[PDB]
Amino acid sequence: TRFISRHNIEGIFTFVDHRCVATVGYQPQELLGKNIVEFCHPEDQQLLRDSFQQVVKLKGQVLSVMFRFRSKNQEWLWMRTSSFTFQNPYSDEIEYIICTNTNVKNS
Amino acid sequence: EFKGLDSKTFLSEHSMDMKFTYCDDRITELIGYHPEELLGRSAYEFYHALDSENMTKSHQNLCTKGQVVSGQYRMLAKHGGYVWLETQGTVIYNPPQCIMCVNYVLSEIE
Ligand SMILES: CS(=O)(=O)c1sc(OC2CCCCC2)c2c1[C@H](O)C(F)(F)C2
Repeated sequence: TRFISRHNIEGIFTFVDHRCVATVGYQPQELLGKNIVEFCHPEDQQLLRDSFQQVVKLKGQVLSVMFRFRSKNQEWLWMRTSSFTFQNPYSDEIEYIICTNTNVKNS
Repeated sequence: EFKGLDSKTFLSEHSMDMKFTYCDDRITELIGYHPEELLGRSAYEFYHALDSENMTKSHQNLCTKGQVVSGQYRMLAKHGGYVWLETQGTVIYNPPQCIMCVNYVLSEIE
C-alpha cells in the first residue's frame, strides 16, 4: 500500500510512481507540478513544511512524518511519508527529496 | 552528444531479500530492461561476477547501518555487456519494510 514520490525542496511533486492511484486515488498526471502541502490537512500543513525544511539539514538521513492526505475519493487518509534528500556527489546541483508514502493507521 | 547525471539516474525499490518491488521506467533508456521484466527478480542476478562479494558486503552494511553507498559496480545490460553503476541505498523501516535505491549509471550513454 505504498508509492514513491520525488520532490523539489519547496515540496512540489517532480516525480510520482503509478502505485499512487491505489494509495490515494490520483493519477500521476494529477499530482505532478502540485505541492504536497496542497493535499495536506490544515492542522498538519506546518508540520509537513517543517519536516521538508529539516530533511535538507539531516545529511541524507531518513525523516518520517505522519499526516492526513486528501484522497481523490474526498477522504482524509493517514499517510506515513519516509523521506531523505539525495544529491549526486559527482555534481553540485540542488538536492531533491525522495519519499515513500504509505497509508497507515492511527490507533 | 551524451546524457547528463540526472538523465542517467533511476530509482528502484527492493524487498529485504534484494528482489525488485518497483523500478523507474528510465532504466529502459539506460540498461534496456522494462520494469515489469525485473519485478520479483533479485538484484544479485544482475551483478558482474567480479563485483558480487563487494555488493554482498554493501548489503550487509546497509542492513546494519540503515544506509550505504556502493562502490563502482557492473550490471548486466539487456542485450549483453555491462554498465558501470553507483547506487545510494536506504532502508525504509516502520517506526524493515523495503530498500530504496537511487541508481546512477557512470557509463557514457546516448
Ligand atoms: C544499497 S546497495 O547495496 O547499493 C544495492 S544496489 C541494488 O540493486 C541494483 C540497483 C540498480 C539496478 C541493478 C541492481 C540493491 C542494493 C541492495 O543490496 C538491494 F537489496 F536493495 C538491492
